[PDB]
This record gives sequence, C-alpha cells and structure tokens, in this order.
Amino acid sequence: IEDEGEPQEEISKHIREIFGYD
Amino acid sequence: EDEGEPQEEISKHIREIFGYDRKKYKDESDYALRYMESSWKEQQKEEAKSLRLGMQEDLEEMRREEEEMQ
Amino acid sequence: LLIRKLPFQRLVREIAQDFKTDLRFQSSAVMALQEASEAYLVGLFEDTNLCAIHAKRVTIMPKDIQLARRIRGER
Amino acid sequence: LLIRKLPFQRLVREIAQDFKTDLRFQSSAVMALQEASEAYLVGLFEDTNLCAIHAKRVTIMPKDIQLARRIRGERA
Amino acid sequence: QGITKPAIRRLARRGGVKRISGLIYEETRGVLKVFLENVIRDAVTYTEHAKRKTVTAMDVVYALKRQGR
Amino acid sequence: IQGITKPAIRRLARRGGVKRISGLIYEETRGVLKVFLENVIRDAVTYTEHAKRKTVTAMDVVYALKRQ
Repeated sequence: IEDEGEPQEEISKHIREIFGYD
Repeated sequence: EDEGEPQEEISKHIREIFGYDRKKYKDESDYALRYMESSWKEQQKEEAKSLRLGMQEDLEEMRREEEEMQ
Repeated sequence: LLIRKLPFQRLVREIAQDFKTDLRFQSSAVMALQEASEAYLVGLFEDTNLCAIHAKRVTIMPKDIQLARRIRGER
Repeated sequence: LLIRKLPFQRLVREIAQDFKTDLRFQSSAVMALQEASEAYLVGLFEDTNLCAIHAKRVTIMPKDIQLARRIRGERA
Repeated sequence: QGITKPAIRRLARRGGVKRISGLIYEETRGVLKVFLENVIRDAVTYTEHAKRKTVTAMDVVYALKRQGR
Repeated sequence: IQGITKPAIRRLARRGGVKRISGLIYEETRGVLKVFLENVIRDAVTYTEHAKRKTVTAMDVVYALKRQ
C-alpha cells in the first residue's frame, strides 16, 4: 500500500496545534 | 480531635468544581420572576450608548498617541 | 434543586437514546448531572454578564454568551 | 519565529536560574519554549482583540486582555 | 422545550444578571444541550472502559474533570 | 530582563488580528509572558527532576505545556 506518507522532521507543528495557529 | 458531619458529599463536590455557593439563596425575591427582561427599545438604546462610548474611547487614545509621540 | 427534576430527566434520557441505544443510567447519576448543569449555567452567566458589562451594557444578549464561550473554547 | 532569538534566551535563563539554582536547558528545549510563547501570545491576542471588538472598539486595552484572561482562568 | 423558562431566569440572577433579552432563553437551551451531549458521552466512556453495568455518579464526576469553571 | 521589544509585540498582536494597540499593552503583554514561562518551566523541570535527568528536553516542555 502507498497509504503511509512521509515526513518533514518538525515537532513544533504540535505546539502550533496546542494553541491553534497558522 | 479531628472530625466532620454531613452525608451528601458527592454533590457538594460538583458545586465546588464550578464555584457555586450556598450563600445567596435565602434572599430570593421575585425580581427574577418578573423584572428581568428588556424591552427591545431598551436593548437598542443600550447598544447606541455602547457604541458611542467605544468610539470616544478609541479616539481619546489616538489623541493620547499624539501626546506620547511628542 | 432549581430545575424541576422531571423534564430534565426527560431531556437526559433522550440524549442517551439519541445516540447510545438503550444505555441505562442510575438515579443518583442524574441528580449529579442536573446539579452540575445548574451549577455550570450559573458559572457561565457570571461570565456572560462580564462581557455584557465589558461592552458598556446591562441587558445580556447572545453575543455575550457566545463570546464568553468562544473565549473558554466551546461549540 | 517572531520574537528575537537572543533576547528570549536570556529571559528564560533568568527565570530558570531562579528555580532552581543548579539548572541546565537543552538547545531544542528552549527553542520549543519560544515557539510556545509566541503561539500562546497570538492565541491570546486573537481573544483579546475580539473583546476589543465586543466593546465596539478598535484599539485594544489591557482591560480587554484582562477580561480574556479572567474568562479562561489565568491568574493574576 | 428543553428547559423551564423561568428556571433559566433564576439561574441567571444567580449568575448575577439583572436584565436579559428574550433571545436568551433559546440560546441557553442550546448551550445546555451541547453541555449535556458532551458530558454524558464522556460519562459513558468512563463506564464502558471500566466494564461496569451502566452509569453512575462517579462516571459523571470523573467526566466533569474537564473544567476550571 | 524585558528585552521583549515593543515591535516584537506588535508583530504578534497583528498576527493575532489586532489592528490598534493601547500603549499599556506592552507592559501588560510583558507581565503575562513572564508568568506563562514562570510556570511552564516550573512545571517542566518537575518532569525532568522526576526522571532524575540532568537537563530539560523539549519533550518535557511539551508535557508541561499540555497542562498549561
């Protein structure tokens, strides 16, 4: 299956998400 | 040496979660029964003022800005 | 205490059945929900009214409730 | 990021020193800190501003901030 | 409908409000519905994931651990 | 100390949507920014002392964040 994707190595995207942020 | 009294502790906790209180519960006049809703003219006069004030507030601040700039 | 116990339960039963098919709930459990729901709306109005007055107003409106919620995070 | 990197590190450092005296921080751990602080402050300002709006105003006052904090749960 | 109109008044005056618009009554109901939706849903999950027969106070009380206010 | 420059603030505020700023927002924003850190590290440390670890990783911040 080609149904698993691939990364970028940034964890910050989670913090952006903890508060909601563009 | 160490002790308490009542037996309904699963509720008096729930209230504690939200900060609810026993105290203002004996003075229950009917105000709430009947004097508590506002005439649609009254609501619209209130926004009228809410509005006026907001703008004045905004402007005095801009003026303040001038003073601060110099 | 301050909602009538009856129609509240009617509201409770309904929402369980509205998704969980024939899930049962205890008595002392709804006497906990109501006691909570009451206590909350109160909490909420405390805040609703803050925005009321924040706006330089008196009579509270939906805008006031809704904002209050939007700040707390809620749908 | 949007706060300057150096002047942020120093602040974290002063507080960190305060509790505890022995104290050491990882490099990405401080990075993570900054990226939070901004996210939060933007989070905060969007709320703050919409209490400015609620007041039918444009300029934001501390009173707006303060409200947005009381309503969430932030002390003081 | 969902709740006793005058109840939501008394609930408000406890909140400390002295004046409301007619529009409030509906809005309040809505807000409760979704409150209730949210908590009972989470009370259920407390009773299932403890294999327990069906819901009780402490399911609720646990489900309420979601609130500073 | 408080080297959180005023135009740093404006960048964020505006990122928030803010369109005009009272002059006192600076001191205020500063005050809160401190408090946020003051007790997000306070609570991160504790996630690192409780692994008897030397220094604090990002990961233990993310943990101290989620409490907030």
